[PDB]
Amino acid sequence: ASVYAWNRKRISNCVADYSVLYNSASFSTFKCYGVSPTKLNDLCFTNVYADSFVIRGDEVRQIAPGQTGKIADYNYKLPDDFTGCVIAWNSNNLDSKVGGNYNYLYRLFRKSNLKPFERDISTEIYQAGSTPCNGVEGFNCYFPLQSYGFQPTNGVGYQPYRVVVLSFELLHAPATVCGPKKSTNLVKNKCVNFNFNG
Amino acid sequence: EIVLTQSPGTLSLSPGERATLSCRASQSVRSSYLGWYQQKPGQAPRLLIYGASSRATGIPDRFSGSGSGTDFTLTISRLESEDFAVYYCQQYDNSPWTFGQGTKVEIKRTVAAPSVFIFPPSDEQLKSGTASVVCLLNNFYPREAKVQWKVDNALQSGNSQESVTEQDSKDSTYSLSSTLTLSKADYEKHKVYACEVTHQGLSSPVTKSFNRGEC
Amino acid sequence: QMQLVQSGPEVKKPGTSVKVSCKASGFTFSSSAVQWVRQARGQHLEWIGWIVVGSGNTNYAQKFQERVTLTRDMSTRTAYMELSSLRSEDTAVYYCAAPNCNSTTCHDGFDIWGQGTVVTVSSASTKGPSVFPLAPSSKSTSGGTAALGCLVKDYFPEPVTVSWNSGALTSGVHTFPAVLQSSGLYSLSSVVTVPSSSLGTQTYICNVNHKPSNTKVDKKV
Repeated sequence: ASVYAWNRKRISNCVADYSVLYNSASFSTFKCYGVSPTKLNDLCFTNVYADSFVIRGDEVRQIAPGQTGKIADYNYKLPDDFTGCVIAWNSNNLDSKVGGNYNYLYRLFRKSNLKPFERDISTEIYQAGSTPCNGVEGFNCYFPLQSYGFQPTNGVGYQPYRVVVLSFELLHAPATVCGPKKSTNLVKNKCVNFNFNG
Repeated sequence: EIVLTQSPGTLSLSPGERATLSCRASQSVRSSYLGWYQQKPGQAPRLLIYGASSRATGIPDRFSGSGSGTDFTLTISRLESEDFAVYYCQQYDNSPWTFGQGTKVEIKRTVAAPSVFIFPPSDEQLKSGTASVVCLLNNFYPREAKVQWKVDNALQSGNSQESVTEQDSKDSTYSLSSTLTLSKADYEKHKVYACEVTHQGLSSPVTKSFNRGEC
Repeated sequence: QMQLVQSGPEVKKPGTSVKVSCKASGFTFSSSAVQWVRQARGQHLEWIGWIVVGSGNTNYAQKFQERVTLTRDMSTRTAYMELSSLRSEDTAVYYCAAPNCNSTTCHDGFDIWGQGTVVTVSSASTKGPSVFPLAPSSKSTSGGTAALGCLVKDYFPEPVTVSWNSGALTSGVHTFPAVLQSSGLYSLSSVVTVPSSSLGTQTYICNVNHKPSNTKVDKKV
């Protein structure tokens, strides 16, 4: 989806294999705020939210707590105490076409900065003057959505990047989304120090 | 895609009297998108009225536009010496943004006399192989006045360059000089050249002439 | 301070393409819009086009639609206009104008203006002026106030700065605007009013100036 209408998916009731997505050797950027990524399979939470969208390579810096710009102020904001991960990689093969791809947009004009995890799809004409717009474009009445010029011959600076943000929410619920548990071989007829499931 | 005829063509009033410019559009426009600008001689224009009825910032309180439906107005409710400039109306509607012709305001002064003057050629020029005669008019009012050329009592309509200086500040008149350029072949075959003026402050044209061979 | 600072005067030849720029300073340039207009000498203003700083959308008039481009750079806050397929009918002063905006909502009319760049189109080569004596005729005036002055012919390109007495005596003089002729060279004349009693008893020398050829000359008349 576009960054201004990012898509959320709620993941629950399943055994997440976090350390396998860690070592894909595919993701250019992998960060984890508040949770160390080497200990992901032993801390388990109630719900995990996944948010996916597409931005350009120079704006990936903005997808982080405490950052400001155009993406972090009008499109997608993360709180100060975000606990989760941000994963991004370069998808110039799928999201750009010779001459450009004109199906990915981003909001450019807004009255005020977005609150954390707020999604807006309103397309009313932005009033940049004190003049009522009455829905007809012109001077001081601009359309708020600007397209991306995704051209395959750019640098990596303007090259498209796909971003997935995982939000590990913990409410006071018995934490259904837990990771895998290694189960060693079974040995018999020796004084052993067993630990069965419980 | 929009016709903005501006009235009046020129404005001629003394410092203190009141003026009413107007911009007339040949189709409807909305008052929120018409602006009046002022340009003083030689400088960049400065915005005066935006929204057809709202003043700008820094403009005096005397200035005030009106801005009706499609037929817009501009009332200057007292004229200073600062006030003489050119004024334009622009429209911001989606069609090609157009300007008016622009109205010029001049100070009403007394009808002065355009003293006809002449200057013969010079040997410095007649060493270069050329010819040029200039007939001068100075300190007259109003601007409108015409100079004609005589060459052995005949006109010359091609190769007549006329220029006029902008209105002065101290006396507030105009002074225009017209130059008539020839070849030293031409000036070597003809003798007598003449010019005259037509203006309101006088009754008949007055002649300042000269004849070749006598500097 | 709220201002636009524009580039310098340019001289180009027909068929080439010209590029002019103006840099914004003193306000939030990232939300405003910039319009470009032009003006001949003493003629009406003509609207060239306009552009939005943020999105970059542009609009041009029908006359200039196929031979102008408007661009901008947010990094240095600069606006550019390129005009191509030149003609001799494009010698004029160009202005860029924008409204004063600060980051939230902003003004409803083009309040800020540049100082304008002068663009000359001529295939004539850069030359230098010549100064000629407007003879005061011995009896052109009865002892009232008489005319005497200077011709200046064949100078290109503009401008030429004139004076008398090293600039000292300035009372009563009229320096005429330049005139563009067939030969491509401009021509202005400067005149003074002094009686015939002066011409034989008062002294005057004429001063002319042109720096692109460093020209300082004096002509007794």
